[PDB]
Amino acid sequence: TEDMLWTEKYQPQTASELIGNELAIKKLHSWLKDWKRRAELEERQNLKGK
Amino acid sequence: LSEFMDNMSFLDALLTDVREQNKYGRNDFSWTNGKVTSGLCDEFSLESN
Amino acid sequence: SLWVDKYRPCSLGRLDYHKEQAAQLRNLVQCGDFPHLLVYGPSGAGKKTRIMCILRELYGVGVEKLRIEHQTITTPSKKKIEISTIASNYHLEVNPSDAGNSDRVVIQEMLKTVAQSQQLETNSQRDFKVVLLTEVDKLTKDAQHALRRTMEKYMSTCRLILCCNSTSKVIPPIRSRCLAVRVPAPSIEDICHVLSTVCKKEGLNLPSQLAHRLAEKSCRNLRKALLMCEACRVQQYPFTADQEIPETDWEVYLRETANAIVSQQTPQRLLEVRGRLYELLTHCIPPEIIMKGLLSELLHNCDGQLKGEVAQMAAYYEHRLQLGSKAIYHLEAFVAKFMALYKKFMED
Amino acid sequence: MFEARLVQGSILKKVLEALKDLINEACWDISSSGVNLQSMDSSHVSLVQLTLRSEGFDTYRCDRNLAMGVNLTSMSKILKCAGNEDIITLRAEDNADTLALVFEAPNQEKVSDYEMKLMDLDVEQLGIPEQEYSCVVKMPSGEFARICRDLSHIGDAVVISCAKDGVKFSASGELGNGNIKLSQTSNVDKEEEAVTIEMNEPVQLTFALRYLNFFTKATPLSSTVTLSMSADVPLVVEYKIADMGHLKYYLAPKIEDEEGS
Amino acid sequence: MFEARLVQGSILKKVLEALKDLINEACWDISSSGVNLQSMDSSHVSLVQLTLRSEGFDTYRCDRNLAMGVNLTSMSKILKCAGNEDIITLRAEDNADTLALVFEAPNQEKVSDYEMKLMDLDVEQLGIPEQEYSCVVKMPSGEFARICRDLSHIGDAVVISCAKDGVKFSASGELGNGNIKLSQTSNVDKEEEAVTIEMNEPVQLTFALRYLNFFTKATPLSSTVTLSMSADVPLVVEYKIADMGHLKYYLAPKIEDEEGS
Amino acid sequence: EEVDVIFDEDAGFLNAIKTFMATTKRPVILTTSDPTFSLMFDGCFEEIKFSTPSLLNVASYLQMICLTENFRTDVKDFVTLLTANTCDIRKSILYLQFWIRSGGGVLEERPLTLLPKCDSGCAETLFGLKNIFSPSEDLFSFLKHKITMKEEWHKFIQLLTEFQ
Amino acid sequence: NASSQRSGRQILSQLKEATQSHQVDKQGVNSQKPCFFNS
Amino acid sequence: HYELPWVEKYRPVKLNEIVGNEDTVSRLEVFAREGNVPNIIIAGPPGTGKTTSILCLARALLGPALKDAMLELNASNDRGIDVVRNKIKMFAQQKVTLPKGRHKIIILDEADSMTDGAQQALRRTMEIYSKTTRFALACNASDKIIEPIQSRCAVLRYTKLTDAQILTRLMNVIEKERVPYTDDGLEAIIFTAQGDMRQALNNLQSTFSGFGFINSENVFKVCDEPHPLLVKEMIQHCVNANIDEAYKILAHLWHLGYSPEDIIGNIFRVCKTFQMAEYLKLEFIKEIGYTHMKIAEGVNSLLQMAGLLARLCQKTMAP
Amino acid sequence: METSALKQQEQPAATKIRNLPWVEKYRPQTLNDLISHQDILSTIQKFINEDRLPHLLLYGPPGTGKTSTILACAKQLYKDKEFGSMVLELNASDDRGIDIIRGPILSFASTRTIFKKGFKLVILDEADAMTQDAQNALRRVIEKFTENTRFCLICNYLSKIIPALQSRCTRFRFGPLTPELMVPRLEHVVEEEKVDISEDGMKALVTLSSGDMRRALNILQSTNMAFGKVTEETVYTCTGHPLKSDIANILDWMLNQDFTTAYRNITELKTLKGLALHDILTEIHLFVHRVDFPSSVRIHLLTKMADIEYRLSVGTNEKIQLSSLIAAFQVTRDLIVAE
Ligand SMILES: Nc1ncnc2c1ncn2[C@@H]1O[C@H](COP(=O)(O)OP(=O)(O)OP(O)(O)=S)[C@@H](O)[C@H]1O
Ligand SMILES: Nc1ncnc2c1ncn2[C@@H]1O[C@H](COP(=O)(O)OP(=O)(O)OP(O)(O)=S)[C@@H](O)[C@H]1O
Ligand SMILES: Nc1ncnc2c1ncn2[C@@H]1O[C@H](COP(=O)(O)OP(=O)(O)O)[C@@H](O)[C@H]1O
Ligand SMILES: [Mg+2]
Ligand SMILES: [Mg+2]
Repeated sequence: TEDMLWTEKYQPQTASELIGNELAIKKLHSWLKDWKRRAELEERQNLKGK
Repeated sequence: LSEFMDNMSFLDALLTDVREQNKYGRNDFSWTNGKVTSGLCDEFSLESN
Repeated sequence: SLWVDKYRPCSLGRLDYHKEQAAQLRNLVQCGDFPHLLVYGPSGAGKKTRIMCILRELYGVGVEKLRIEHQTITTPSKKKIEISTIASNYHLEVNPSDAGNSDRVVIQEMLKTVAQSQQLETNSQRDFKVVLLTEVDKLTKDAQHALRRTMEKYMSTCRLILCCNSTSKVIPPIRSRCLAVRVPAPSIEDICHVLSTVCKKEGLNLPSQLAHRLAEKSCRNLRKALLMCEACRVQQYPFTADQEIPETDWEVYLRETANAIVSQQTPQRLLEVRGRLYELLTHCIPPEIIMKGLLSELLHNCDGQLKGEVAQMAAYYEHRLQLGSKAIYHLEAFVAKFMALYKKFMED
Repeated sequence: MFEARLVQGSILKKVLEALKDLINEACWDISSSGVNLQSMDSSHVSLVQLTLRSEGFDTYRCDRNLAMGVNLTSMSKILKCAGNEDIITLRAEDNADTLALVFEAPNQEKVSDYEMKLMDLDVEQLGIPEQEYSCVVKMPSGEFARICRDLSHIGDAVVISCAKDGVKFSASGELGNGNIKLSQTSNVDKEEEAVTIEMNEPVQLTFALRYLNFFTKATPLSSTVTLSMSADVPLVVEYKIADMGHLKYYLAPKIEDEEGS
Repeated sequence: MFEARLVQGSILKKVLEALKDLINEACWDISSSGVNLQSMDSSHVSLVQLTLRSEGFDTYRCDRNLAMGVNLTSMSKILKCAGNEDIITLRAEDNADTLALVFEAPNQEKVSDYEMKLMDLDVEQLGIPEQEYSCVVKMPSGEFARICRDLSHIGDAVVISCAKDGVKFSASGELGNGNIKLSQTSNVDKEEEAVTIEMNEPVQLTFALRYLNFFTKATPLSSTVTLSMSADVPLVVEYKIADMGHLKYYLAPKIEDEEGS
Repeated sequence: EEVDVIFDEDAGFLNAIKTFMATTKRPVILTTSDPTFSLMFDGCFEEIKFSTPSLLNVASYLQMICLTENFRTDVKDFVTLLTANTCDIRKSILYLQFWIRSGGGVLEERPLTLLPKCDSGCAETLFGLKNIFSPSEDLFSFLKHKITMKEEWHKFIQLLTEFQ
Repeated sequence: NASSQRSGRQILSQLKEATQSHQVDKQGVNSQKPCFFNS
Repeated sequence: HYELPWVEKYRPVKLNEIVGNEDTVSRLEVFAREGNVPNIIIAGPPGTGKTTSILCLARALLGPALKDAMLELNASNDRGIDVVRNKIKMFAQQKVTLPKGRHKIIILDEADSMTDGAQQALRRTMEIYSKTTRFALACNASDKIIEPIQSRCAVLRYTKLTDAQILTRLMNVIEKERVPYTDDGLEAIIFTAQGDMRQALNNLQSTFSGFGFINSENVFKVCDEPHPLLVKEMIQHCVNANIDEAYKILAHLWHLGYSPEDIIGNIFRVCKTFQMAEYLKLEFIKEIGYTHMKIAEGVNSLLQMAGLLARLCQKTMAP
Repeated sequence: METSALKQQEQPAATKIRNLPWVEKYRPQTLNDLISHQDILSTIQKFINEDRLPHLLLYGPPGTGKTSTILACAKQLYKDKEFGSMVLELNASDDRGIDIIRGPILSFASTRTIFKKGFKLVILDEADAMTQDAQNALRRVIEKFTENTRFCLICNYLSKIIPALQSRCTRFRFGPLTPELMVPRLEHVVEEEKVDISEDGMKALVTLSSGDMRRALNILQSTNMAFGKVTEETVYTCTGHPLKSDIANILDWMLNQDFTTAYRNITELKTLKGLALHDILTEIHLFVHRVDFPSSVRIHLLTKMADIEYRLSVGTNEKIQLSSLIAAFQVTRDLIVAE
């Protein structure tokens, strides 16, 4: 009855579900946090301009 | 045990192996290279194996 | 920058030993049409520094700067191989033995690019670029045939320098067209001279007894002597005549391996000796060096009639090691046959 | 069962020539109300909203709301053979893997039954809802494309700044500076050439030109165009065809790395 | 001793560009009635036959039958620098292995001359009996190239059928099956040609794209084409050139197998 | 994804991604498995290296995966599978899916407190050794006993040549 | 990815505006994966 | 009217008609009965039933939808870099209405012949479109398939067919073809096909067409290997340390025109099942392997084979 | 492309006033003319005449009559009015990679006949030169078009063909001829050409050619124009083969006198006759089984000589290997004689 592979059935949707390499996923998650912060700062600056 | 492992050295040295060992790098436990990436070109090998 | 390369001579006049050979190489350079060189001799003899002196005599001071470049060559079996390379404006240095049986995939191609550069680069100094070939004794039969055809094809284009330790594996065709430069190991007094000169240039003084002990422990290896002198400098600020020269760690590990082989002859001890040899192999120690060290440390405990049989067995299994691929089989096969023979000798 | 009969397919050929390089795939969201084509480009910065009324066809029939995704390059392949005076039929089964297009040549009997496999989109209609735009500008199409041509000769980033008199186009390039202004030409003979401004508050944005080239490659489809621009919303470029539907085109403005004080 | 006087360089230009990559060599055999050229593709799937009458040349004169075989790489390279409107002459010896092509002056100031070698091949007379064909149609030439380009750019093999309505071209490619039907009453206005049939029994076959497109490469030789098909007798496309003489192509259909259970 | 894979049709891809590198305002990720590319590519990028994960952690993760699918397994079989697959998580997950949805390995009972029957034997069928042996035959039980009859001699030969 | 045609002018002219500009659809169905290609 | 080959005439149509590799065939059977098969790579020797198993699996999974939901690409097709990037990718993105648990199948037969760049492009397009499409690869040497392709699939292993299974299928074909036979001809057909079912069927059909009866002399007349009776007699002479008679047989084989390669191959194949002691068999196999390596390196003369017989004689004559 | 005008020009090519093409003088035209492999040509006729011709794999040592045989079958099956349209003869001489399989062969096999309806045939010469993946494509082409076209693969060594290609075809080995039946043909050509050969020269011709007709004609013709008469010394000197007297004297030196004198004599003879150690080893090995040795002596000599021949292959010093060859006899047979 199932129709997808287990690699995408049990695909980690949240970064904490990655097994091992916790320093690497910590660095990547942190770096994307600064990039999302910069995107939100750009949006805030755009709305403050107008 | 010594006779068996002499026979195994006989097999490793004096018999043909299926996959040609140290084909692109040298033997095991080497530091100089070992980063043999696979092929990246669409032309065929045209080898005489 | 240790003492081995900080005080490496740069010209043929600053060499301390083989001075007649240095003058002969200078006269070779001054003729203007020096041939392919086949430099050979033991390790630590001084082949590389003499080749560097030859290169500095040929071209200007610009060979003293070096740069590392990586070359990715496509194999005819369509699997690209990337190798490192030390080079300069005037010379190239390569070690194609790192490419396994694809060493010819370097040899037929790499020097060709240099030949391409010889029709691309123009300097009006000399009509060739020197290609240095390190560990040419480790090439295969077809690699050496490729090298032969390569020096035939680009004779007037580039010159070849082949540095090796043994000319046994190289083919007689590759020797029939290269001038042979045999660099023997320096004597004990020569190593003492070099050690005293290197210590004086650093500002220290070492006694003649310590220098003689270092030269005797080096086994006529100048580089090993310099490294051991630097280690003795690290251990003690002044050089005393009774200062203990520190020993090589893998050498003493091989010595305890030989003692464990001699002490008990059991399958359990055979397994621990196999584990020790695996530990040495994982340290990138070459298996031929391990076999030579094992034979050197096992012949002390042997008896006179046993010595010839043990040496012949070690040579047999080292030839098997050369023929095969997984060297632990031949190493431990020699080991186990030695324990069997030694046990049979000790029961009678 | 979906069945549509474009009485004339010159406008279909010219709109696929307008959208031949921008969007990767085209979806049909086909209902009883009409035919919807909401397509997002490969860069996901622009959007195309092509809407065809049911009365704009000869016969239009749709039993159930359906959606198909085909690719643009195959549509470029089929529609090269389309003439300018010809009848075009679009046919689809109720639950089909394929879409048919019947091209009836002006000969007595020369039929091109051109069939094309669907390509299985996982994306539905995606667009902003109706919201009141501060600046609404009616302005001709040919001189829009002419302005885009000269400014694309000038530079690679424009500032669009609405004003009381019109809307100013500014650009700074390495060749020079290109600035153009728009004035009211409402007191003119043709209503297409007439320019009227319904601007409410002054906004300004930074845009990309090649996008304006695909924007304005839809030139001869409509006489005049309507620009809707407000605060922090995509530019809406609106072409209303006569009793034959209308198309909206959406630009997302370039981001600005604003510096603090 | 063979001499031929080709009236227009366009005829030899288009004949050489027709057989450009279909064939490996050309072996012309001369006769009192005219000159002939029959040979076959290196893949042994297509036959090219070409007959030129004596009266078509201005001065055609021969002594005895002789066949000359030239590889067409050299002669195509030579003939690519020939005038379209110019008048050409061909001359060969009785036993020498060199053939001379002399092009007259295109600028009325430089007569061009060139020579090719000769290589002998096993080219025997493929004596096909001309069986009565069950499907003979007449159809425009440029239209045939257009339709073959439309079909061959989607799929790999073109299915050609000849039913009671007329001819039918189909291609079930990986993109989607394209299909155009032509009829008896369908007469085009581009060349003012009407599709007519002389068919007895309907036959349906399938062919490769490349050889059919190479057949279409000989478009401007005639205003009309006769297509000839039968249940066994293979695909024939034939061009009846102005005056007399004709160009004749045989293509072998692919083998079609029934699907398994 | 897979920046080290450069074809002749991908003309100037390295120059294009360098032009991307210079003139971007949004984050860019490069994913590769060739270790040389980080030395070959020129430009400023933050290096992130995924080391090989611990065998016990991925073994317990696959134990979780099989436990959710109502399958009970031992950690030793998973350790063998991951050692054979050199700790490839995707390859292990895919082979586990194939082997579970086929009906598991063999019905054997093992009492562990540390209950349905356990399902050891995944690494045996991973190498295709179940295609040679009867399903009542263990590999080590086959190796320990002496071999006399021709058929299991052929079984031994087939085992060794499949591993050779 | 390597499964699609990525030549330099192709990826430039079709993906610079993703980095240099905003997204037209900011709300709704956004966290998807459009794999860039041009058949 | 046309004579179909018995290889194709008696091809299995159902997955339960496939002998050998019972575990993997049964797993494929339950996947065909259930559905949701993952991406698989079937590796093994030729003639063992990999293409047949994949075709029967796809047939059972699809049925009437096999005509449009299946894309097969063998080594006779292009399967280039542009083919992988275009044709396979549009078939992967193609919409096909299928029952639940059924996916489109992309069979890539002879994935060894697939170019490395084609596989490198195949990686991601096999990974992402797995919700609607599946990949079934078949190969002989799995080492020729690059590592990410093996990582994105499930590797299934096929082995050589046991002579019992080849005998059962041979009896199945014989009892549906009115083939007169004897036991020695069956042993000869099984010997001439070492673990191959295609070679067994082809040799059976060739012997039936050439002579009409299945005995050993007919099989070895139509197949023309060095006769296993001669090689067995030579090995028996070497066991008794009779260099003269063993060399007489070897020189007779050499003057019959047999190459060194098939002579040493038949020597190994006969010696594998020869009835002698284990130590003598081990020394014989070691010396045969050394001589076979010497033949493969390039030195292949009667001196090499005479030196082997002699190294085989001195194995027994000396302790 | 091309590579066909040379053969067509070569077939009626002779000076016809001075040249003597002895090999091309006596060629069979049909299967009733090639008096060799009667079982093979009979079963080929039995396959063709009843419309059950399978895929054929013709192999064997070269010069045994394979290409002309299949040319005779192709000409007797298909008339000249339809021969080129439905018989496609290619080889590995025209190789640009593997394109020939997906090009001419795949196009030819996948289409029907043009003029006369029937089955087509592909001749493929030196098929062992193909790569493994080219054969993997060819077997698929053969498998899916087996009803329309049949294939005939002519190779030299069967070991270079993949097992599936061998599985699709029935194999025919063209072995060397029993040296006896070759003699009638040699008496025929000497009676035609009026030459002087003794029986010993006949023995030399049948032992040098190893069942090859063309090489026998070449050697006989060359020795005839060189000397005008053929005895064993005359053919062996023109051939440059180790003479039986020289090998017998080498064996006598290695059996009779000491190490140094035999070594010097053998080195002198090798430099004198241009003799290599490989051919010395071959002829001495042939001499070993015709000389009455004990079984242990024969085993020792064969093992040692095989080891020396292996050592010569890797490129060692030929002088030291010659000393080892002398040593192999000095170990056993000299002290057996002196006992
Ligand atoms: N296990 C089997 N059971 C029954 N018949 C078989 C079996 N294996 C092979 N055959 C027969 O042999 C023919 C060829 O089998 P294939 O499946 O084509 O071999 P293969 O596994 O594809 O190996 P290749 O193609 O050389 S890599 C089939 O059509 C069957 O008639
Ligand atoms: N048994 C034979 N008796 C007489 N002449 C023979 C015999 N075998 C070959 N020939 C001659 O060899 C010629 C060519 O035969 P081919 O079939 O071409 O030989 P082949 O076995 O195919 O090996 P090739 O062609 O050299 S690779 C014939 O025309 C004969 O003159
Ligand atoms: N004439 C010399 N004077 C001083 N030091 C030397 C002299 N010759 C060699 N050396 C030292 O000995 C070492 C020799 O190493 P190298 O040139 O690599 O020889 P090899 O290649 O034989 O190992 C160098 O490190 C160098 O510093
Ligand atoms: Mg198969
Ligand atoms: Mg031949």
